[PDB]
Amino acid sequence: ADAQKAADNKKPVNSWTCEDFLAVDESFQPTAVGFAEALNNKDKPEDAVLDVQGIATVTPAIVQACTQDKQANFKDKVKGEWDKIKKDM
Amino acid sequence: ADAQKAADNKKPVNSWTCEDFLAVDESFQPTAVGFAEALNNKDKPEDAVLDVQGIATVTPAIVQACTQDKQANFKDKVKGEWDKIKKDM
Repeated sequence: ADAQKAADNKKPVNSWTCEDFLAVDESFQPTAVGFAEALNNKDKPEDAVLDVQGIATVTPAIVQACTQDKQANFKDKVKGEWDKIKKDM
Repeated sequence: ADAQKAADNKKPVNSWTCEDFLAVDESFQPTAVGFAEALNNKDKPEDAVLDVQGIATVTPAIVQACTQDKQANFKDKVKGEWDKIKKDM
């Protein structure tokens, strides 16, 4: 859809900085991390059962972390926050 | 994530019911439509920028509709509200 963020397909989740994560409401920021990872772990929704606890644990990570660095690169924020959650051990 | 929706015989969004759409929090209710209709329109997130305005339009439809008809299959209910949104015109 076009009446959001900037435009349909012009600043996508593999082409723009973390400032574009703060354009989205709290209602759909968990969906913003959702789409970038959902499409990364299956091609079609025949294997979609949702990843609720993952999304709900990771929501307060990218939400803050994209305000910590608006100029941070695409996808590296979801990777870096998942690393802070698991890989930090 | 381990603490959520562990599968039995594979019961994805194409089998999963609206009664359990009420069990996930309001913060992540749009994430479920963002894991069905998100995948089916493409393959990968390389061109995605979220369907935010579409998801925000379609959320209050499915949120009420999953209480109206708890026993519906979720993939049929997202189609049902998309029809009532678009096809009704």
